[PDB]
Amino acid sequence: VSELAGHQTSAESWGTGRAVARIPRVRGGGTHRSGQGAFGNMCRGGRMFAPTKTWRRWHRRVNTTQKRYAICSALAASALPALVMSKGHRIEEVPELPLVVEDKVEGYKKTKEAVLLLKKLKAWNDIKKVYASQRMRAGKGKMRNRRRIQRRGPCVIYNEDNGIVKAFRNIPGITLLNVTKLNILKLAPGGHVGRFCIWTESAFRKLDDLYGTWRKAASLKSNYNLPMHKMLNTDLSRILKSPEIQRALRAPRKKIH
Amino acid sequence: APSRNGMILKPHFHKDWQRRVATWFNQPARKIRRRKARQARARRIAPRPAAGPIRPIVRCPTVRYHTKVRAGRGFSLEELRVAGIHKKVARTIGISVDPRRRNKSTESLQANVQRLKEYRSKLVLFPRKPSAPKKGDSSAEELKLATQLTGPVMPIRN
Amino acid sequence: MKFNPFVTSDRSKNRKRHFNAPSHIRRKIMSSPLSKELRQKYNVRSMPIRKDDEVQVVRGHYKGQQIGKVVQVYRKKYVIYIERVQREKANGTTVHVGIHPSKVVITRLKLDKDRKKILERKAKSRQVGKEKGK
RNA sequence: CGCGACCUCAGAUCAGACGUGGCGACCCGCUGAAUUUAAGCAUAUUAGUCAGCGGAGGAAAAGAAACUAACCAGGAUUCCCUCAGUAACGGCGAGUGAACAGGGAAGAGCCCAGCGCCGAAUCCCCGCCCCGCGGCGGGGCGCGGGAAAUGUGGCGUACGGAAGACCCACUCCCCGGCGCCGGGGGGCCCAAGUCCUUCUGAUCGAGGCCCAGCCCGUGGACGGUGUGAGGCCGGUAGCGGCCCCCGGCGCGCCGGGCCCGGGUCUUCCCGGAGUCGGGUUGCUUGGGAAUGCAGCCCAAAGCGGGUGGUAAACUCCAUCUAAGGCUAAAUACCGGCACGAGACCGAUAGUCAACAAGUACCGUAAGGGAAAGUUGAAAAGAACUUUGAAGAGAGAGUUCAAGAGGGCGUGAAACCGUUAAGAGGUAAACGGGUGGGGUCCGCGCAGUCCGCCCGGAGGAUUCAACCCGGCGGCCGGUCCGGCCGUGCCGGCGGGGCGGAUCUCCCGCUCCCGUCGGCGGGGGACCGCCCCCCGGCCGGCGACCGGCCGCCGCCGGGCGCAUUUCCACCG
RNA sequence: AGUCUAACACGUGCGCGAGUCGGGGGCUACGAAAGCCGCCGUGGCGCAAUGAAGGUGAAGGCCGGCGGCGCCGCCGGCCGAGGUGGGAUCCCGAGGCCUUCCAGUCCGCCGAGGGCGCACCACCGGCCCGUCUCGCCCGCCGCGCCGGGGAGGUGGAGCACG
RNA sequence: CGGUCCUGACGUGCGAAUCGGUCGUCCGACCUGGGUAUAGGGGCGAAAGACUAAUCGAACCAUCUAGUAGCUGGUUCCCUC
RNA sequence: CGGGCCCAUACCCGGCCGUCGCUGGCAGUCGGCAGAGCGAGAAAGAGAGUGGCGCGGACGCUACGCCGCGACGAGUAGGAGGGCCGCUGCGGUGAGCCUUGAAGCCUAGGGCGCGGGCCCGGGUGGAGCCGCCGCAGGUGCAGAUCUUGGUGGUAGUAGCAAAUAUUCAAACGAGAACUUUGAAGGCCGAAGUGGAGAAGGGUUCCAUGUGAACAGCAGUUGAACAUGGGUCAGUCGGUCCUGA
RNA sequence: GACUCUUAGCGGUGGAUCACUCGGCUCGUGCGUCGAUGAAGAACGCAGCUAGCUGCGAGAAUUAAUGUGAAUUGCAGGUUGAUCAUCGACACUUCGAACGCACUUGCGGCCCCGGGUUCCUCCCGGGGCUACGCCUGUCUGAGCGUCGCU
Ligand SMILES: [Mg+2]
Ligand SMILES: [Mg+2]
Ligand SMILES: [Mg+2]
Ligand SMILES: [Mg+2]
Ligand SMILES: [Mg+2]
Ligand SMILES: [Mg+2]
Ligand SMILES: [Mg+2]
Ligand SMILES: [Mg+2]
Ligand SMILES: [Mg+2]
Ligand SMILES: [Mg+2]
Ligand SMILES: [Mg+2]
Ligand SMILES: [Mg+2]
Ligand SMILES: [Mg+2]
Ligand SMILES: [Mg+2]
Ligand SMILES: [Mg+2]
Ligand SMILES: [Mg+2]
Ligand SMILES: [Mg+2]
Ligand SMILES: [Mg+2]
Ligand SMILES: [Mg+2]
Ligand SMILES: [Mg+2]
Ligand SMILES: [Mg+2]
Ligand SMILES: [Mg+2]
Ligand SMILES: [Mg+2]
Ligand SMILES: [Mg+2]
Ligand SMILES: [Mg+2]
Ligand SMILES: [Mg+2]
Ligand SMILES: [Mg+2]
Ligand SMILES: [Mg+2]
Ligand SMILES: [Mg+2]
Ligand SMILES: [Mg+2]
Ligand SMILES: [Mg+2]
Ligand SMILES: [Mg+2]
Ligand SMILES: [Mg+2]
Ligand SMILES: [Mg+2]
Ligand SMILES: [Mg+2]
Ligand SMILES: [Mg+2]
Ligand SMILES: [Mg+2]
Ligand SMILES: [Mg+2]
Ligand SMILES: [Mg+2]
Ligand SMILES: [Mg+2]
Ligand SMILES: [Mg+2]
Ligand SMILES: [Mg+2]
Ligand SMILES: [Mg+2]
Ligand SMILES: [Mg+2]
Ligand SMILES: [Mg+2]
Ligand SMILES: [Mg+2]
Ligand SMILES: [Mg+2]
Ligand SMILES: [Mg+2]
Ligand SMILES: [Mg+2]
Ligand SMILES: [Mg+2]
Ligand SMILES: [Mg+2]
Ligand SMILES: [Mg+2]
Ligand SMILES: [Mg+2]
Ligand SMILES: [Mg+2]
Ligand SMILES: [Mg+2]
Ligand SMILES: [Mg+2]
Ligand SMILES: [Mg+2]
Ligand SMILES: [Mg+2]
Ligand SMILES: [Mg+2]
Ligand SMILES: [Mg+2]
Ligand SMILES: [Mg+2]
Ligand SMILES: [Mg+2]
Ligand SMILES: [Mg+2]
Ligand SMILES: [Mg+2]
Ligand SMILES: [Mg+2]
Ligand SMILES: [Mg+2]
Ligand SMILES: [Mg+2]
Ligand SMILES: [Mg+2]
Ligand SMILES: [Mg+2]
Ligand SMILES: [Mg+2]
Ligand SMILES: [Mg+2]
Ligand SMILES: [Mg+2]
Ligand SMILES: [Mg+2]
Repeated sequence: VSELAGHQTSAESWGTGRAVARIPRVRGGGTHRSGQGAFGNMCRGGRMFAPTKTWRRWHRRVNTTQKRYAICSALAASALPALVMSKGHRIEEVPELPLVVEDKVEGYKKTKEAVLLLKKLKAWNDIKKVYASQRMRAGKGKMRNRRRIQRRGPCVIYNEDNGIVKAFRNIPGITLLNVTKLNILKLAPGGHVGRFCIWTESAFRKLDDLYGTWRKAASLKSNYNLPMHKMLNTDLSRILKSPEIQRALRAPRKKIH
Repeated sequence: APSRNGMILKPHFHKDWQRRVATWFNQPARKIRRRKARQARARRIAPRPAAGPIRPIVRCPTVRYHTKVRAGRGFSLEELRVAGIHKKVARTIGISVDPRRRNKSTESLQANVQRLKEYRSKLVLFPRKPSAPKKGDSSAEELKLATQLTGPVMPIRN
Repeated sequence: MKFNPFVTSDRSKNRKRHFNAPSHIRRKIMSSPLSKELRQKYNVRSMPIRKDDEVQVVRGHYKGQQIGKVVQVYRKKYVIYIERVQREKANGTTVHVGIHPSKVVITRLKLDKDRKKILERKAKSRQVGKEKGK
């Protein structure tokens, strides 16, 4: 709010006596705005309780190590059909979830042939879901250039540009991404993991070099290696019903008394 | 009023500090403007090094840093007259000069003389009238190959 | 998506500009599509409406297939009047009902030198655009 | 006495110029409080801050050491990080409080006076002629007039300079005009459904448009149009088009200024005074036996002078050269001209001001200062009949809606009128428990069903088994073939990365083609990783192919009715 | 009508870890976002304390001999980074857990008694800096108002495998 | 021109000081219009701390200022321990 | 002094709700490839080996889940936990809702929750709205002689009482206590309730028309409202002079 | 039956809520421009019917020119370019630093024109000048200021 908002007037309290409530009153004058009440959050006009300031801490700071951790986690989640379908993508007819296409796709220049590529890959149902999801936002956001809303669709990752963004940018819900500049804001929209991804062969090959392997550290990072696992075998049922463990237990008590 | 075990503090907020609060919301805009001006200057000075003139080897002053070298203001007049370059020609051909610098030992002087000789063997000179070459001017074979270099001209590494 | 950093997506700014446009911009806003036959024979999709063009009404209570001649173009209220699109008042006077030019299709243009110049300019622009595209 | 010079000083409506005042967000120079904190209060703090005065610009100010340092030294100014809440200051209380070095953004240096040497070699103005002319300039001509020797111009400034001599080298600089070669402001333009049917007062709604899943898409931002539109309109994308005007980077031409350098040796030359510094007083600073500034008094020197954070004498070093001047960039911006955006407010909010808002109004004046948005898609804003003087009604009509009738979207509460019901001498009202009556609900009014079996009536492509074909699940103690390892061992293999692990040549400098030094390139070794080959371990339950075996399911036959299944009845 | 900014303290969650952090700078519609830099880690905090300051700056013992029993140095070699008590857990195991009865084999379990002891707690020793007392030895480019060392008390926001 | 007494009227009045009767002076230190001078820690005062635009034992206007208050008033949903 | 009797939220038995504790139980749903168990006073095996037809078996386990045993339940100032309590905006999600009707509003309608509150039905209304996972905040009122706006009882009440006073007839007019005309009776009484100016007001002055609003009753009237008109200088004054 | 209370329906008063938004607030970008050649600000006037707001200046809701190309509109009126936008030519009332002296809009002076005169003076109208400080140059001067000649 304006720093001088609610302080334009010259007003002083009427003091004790005169059967008024000791709030400041506007000074004199033959008008309705006269002896009415000027300063204070409870008065009509005048300042509010704690006027907002521009030097509120707007931005935040996150460590690079855990930013890269989050990117790795999002990429790992984006390769599980259960997680992708839970996020809601219509990937049922998709041949293989880490969808990789050849490098000829990166040379497309027509939205028509991009649409044909999507139809052949059988990812068109997700864009049709986006079309269904296009509706009008609720609340006072319409008056602030946030009138229309829609669902996020599949994400395209390219190694380098030869018209791929020109071809795909018109289609709704498609997010074009450089492999070397992945951001969690577009990889994991809304704070949830498992966005449907379409890769190109060159970007898919380069990703390994980008983030390093378990044995080989990342070469395009000055010093980075993949985060480790606190527990390896996550198949809890398999662990529980194994001979070595099942041997060393006491007999269960399931007699309700 | 202090309460229990704490650390008593002295905040310097007793002046009219809210009247002077310099925010940094225009920081990305300033970075963009600086980079754009940098590119404009680099493209304006077409073949010359983008990082301006060469600069000499300098020891840091105090005992805390006197084991490190860095880039100084300009070459000293003793270094110029030992290298053979003229005071008023060095700046034209792209060498930083300052008449303030003294030379208290021969090692720094010789290191800077060798650096000047390397730079002088390294640069390429253009004919200010292209249709007429001159004596110390280079030939078209390297005139075709001349290009700008990024960063400092001859990096100073200890 | 709009990429030009010098035009607004601001709803308020667009509304203010539209409702405060001067007359020579009102003329550009008041454009109607030519019929199928005229569009085919001129390679031009739309033409700002004029005072004496034969038109049809495509939407509303007065929609039909009758050919009506424009009477006046009332740029202040963003409506145009046609020669037989009118209702009956209480006393017995017939007044015209305004219709927006975007809901009206032009049937026969009023040709003069400047109108012909506009048509040939638009045709040349579409021809060069098609040559570039193909 | 008169006349003529110079010097100081006057009057001009003399010829030609210049200043004044405004805004003031940012900047420069003065002046300068008190609320407040110290739990009182006087030093201190608030605070060199508000108020007051003066002066500018597109930025201002500062700025090329009378510097920092004490190191193997750095090197104009300005800004950012850090130094650092540190050294220091403080009724040593409350509180206050820098700088150096380091890393960066930017990066550019110069000019006088003085000492000297050049026949004042210098500048301004009036008149003619030629050209240029909306930044009053270039050239030729005047026995034209002034300024200036009480000092103009050239060379020259602390980084040394000048002159002479001896060697080497050079004819690539700039401008006044002309002509030619390819970012800014403006204007006009450039894709595709009003397709079929069906909702509505009105469609922009809903369904469809095949095997080209209607059409365009480098255009699916937005706004308008009778709700809710990528394709109706303006627009949006495009190194898309055309048409106007302006600048720079280049080109040759005509003319103009200037005939310009470096190295060595020698001889000469070399600096800013009521200023520095000292005493005292007052303010100021973190600056403390005085950081900076100012007043008064004293008042310099030239191997001098200042500084070297504790006063003073002596003695050595280090470091600059004050008392004259100019200078872009990085930097600041709540005013102004245009803009773009927002996890902001949504008419008691957001600016006081969404509207004829600094307005109406109030005060003698300085000044104070509001309330106030919404008919409908379109006025289609109610013709006409009738009672009344009329406001105002009853009919008629528009509209989808007057249940939208000109302060008219929706229309709550307080408060009021009327209708219906109930009740009424301890003010009303309230909690617990019942009873009575109402308005409504159950669309209650013949009451639940769901499986197995027995019996009675019926009807089927109809069960089991078998054959063919397809798919799937589990296996082969130890089927054949693959892939993978946060697996390993082999290698007379081929490499990329790294090492504060070693050691052939090149560049630099130190020597009378040489001994020996430094930097760099070349190779060895070690460690990691990728790839080609081989051999074992494990996995394929985050990671399988074929064959065989069993089982399961499905489709089709063959089965034809004591089987199986459908619907009724007791 | 308990808000925002800054500081601090503790408690919780996350990443890395004796290290950690680019926040300033730089390179590449949403995007003023994001990604990257390592000879951009300058720097901050931590890895060392103590003294006003000049300064100093965190284990010892044994074996055998020479000299001035023991102690010191030349030596060589070896052990080598505390102890006591309580300590969750872990380790060993006198014997034993039946289907007729005997013997003995493998797996598993229970258990008298006995141990190696995490973290932490108490106590006792030890080491570093300041200070005090008592004392004699050692070194040399400068033999000195030089430098170094020991024994015993005591002061510290210390060390004692981060 | 002024304002004694009725301590009368009125006292949400005719009036934020008015009304009635009764009263003081009425050639003077007299009453009065316009012009003019004196401005806030100042003026001016036959002096009551009187007057200085309904405000005077320090006017009024804006700002410093959202001045401080160990002191009054208020402080917004539920359940569970 | 004796028997009997009456009742508190106390005590006993029983049901239900929550909290605490057992840091209790359950991965064993191991099914024709099968063999149903771990609750019972007293440690530890439904231990392994070596020699003497018919194709069948309920629910369960959002493990942040479900289930079982006991005990316990006051509360201001204050602390903490849980909210599938509530409000506004943002990122994801609901192939969500919506002109065959959104928000909002009213409701003697049906219900759910201990509660905060919520969901349906009816009416009105006419264009947008919501559920779940996270994020953010100018986020919840009965009070502050609180601010702004509106409305009550008082209440058709107090009041429309300073200065002597009205009456008859007619005219216009829809309408006359108040307008006008005529007549009568009165007052101011020449220091006036008269005739004219200065300061100040600024069109109030004049004619016509109207009677929405105003003139504290009414008005045919007005200093109201709307149309139009009106201020004439050498000799009135400013202009000129000087005074404090 | 009156009056009073509660409840509901309807109708009043009132403008809450909801939905709208040519308005603000905040951030960022580019530019970063007043005046004696008369600024900011004030006053008064201008439309066929016009009060306020807006625009304009006796050429007064605008002229000229360029671009666009058939309107403005509440009511009248009469394409060889209506209306808009741009804006480079022209024009721009009285005050205001405000400039002849004062601030009534009062009083002048000098010069040149047309009426008068037939310049002979008056008088009328019009036009151009008539401020302070200051720089350079010019003209006219002053001084028992320093001199030189006679
Ligand atoms: Mg406000
Ligand atoms: Mg809402
Ligand atoms: Mg406390
Ligand atoms: Mg564009
Ligand atoms: Mg003159
Ligand atoms: Mg000025
Ligand atoms: Mg105090
Ligand atoms: Mg106090
Ligand atoms: Mg006090
Ligand atoms: Mg003080
Ligand atoms: Mg101070
Ligand atoms: Mg100030
Ligand atoms: Mg300016
Ligand atoms: Mg400057
Ligand atoms: Mg200098
Ligand atoms: Mg620190
Ligand atoms: Mg200070
Ligand atoms: Mg520095
Ligand atoms: Mg730089
Ligand atoms: Mg000179
Ligand atoms: Mg629309
Ligand atoms: Mg459709
Ligand atoms: Mg459409
Ligand atoms: Mg649209
Ligand atoms: Mg179009
Ligand atoms: Mg278009
Ligand atoms: Mg001070
Ligand atoms: Mg100087
Ligand atoms: Mg200087
Ligand atoms: Mg943006
Ligand atoms: Mg309102
Ligand atoms: Mg408001
Ligand atoms: Mg409202
Ligand atoms: Mg509201
Ligand atoms: Mg309204
Ligand atoms: Mg509307
Ligand atoms: Mg309706
Ligand atoms: Mg309505
Ligand atoms: Mg309404
Ligand atoms: Mg009622
Ligand atoms: Mg009744
Ligand atoms: Mg802590
Ligand atoms: Mg009295
Ligand atoms: Mg009385
Ligand atoms: Mg009374
Ligand atoms: Mg005085
Ligand atoms: Mg008196
Ligand atoms: Mg007294
Ligand atoms: Mg005072
Ligand atoms: Mg206050
Ligand atoms: Mg107290
Ligand atoms: Mg019980
Ligand atoms: Mg109890
Ligand atoms: Mg309790
Ligand atoms: Mg609507
Ligand atoms: Mg908010
Ligand atoms: Mg309330
Ligand atoms: Mg009465
Ligand atoms: Mg009366
Ligand atoms: Mg009388
Ligand atoms: Mg009279
Ligand atoms: Mg009179
Ligand atoms: Mg009259
Ligand atoms: Mg009346
Ligand atoms: Mg006369
Ligand atoms: Mg006079
Ligand atoms: Mg009710
Ligand atoms: Mg209202
Ligand atoms: Mg309304
Ligand atoms: Mg007018
Ligand atoms: Mg014109
Ligand atoms: Mg024209
Ligand atoms: Mg006068």
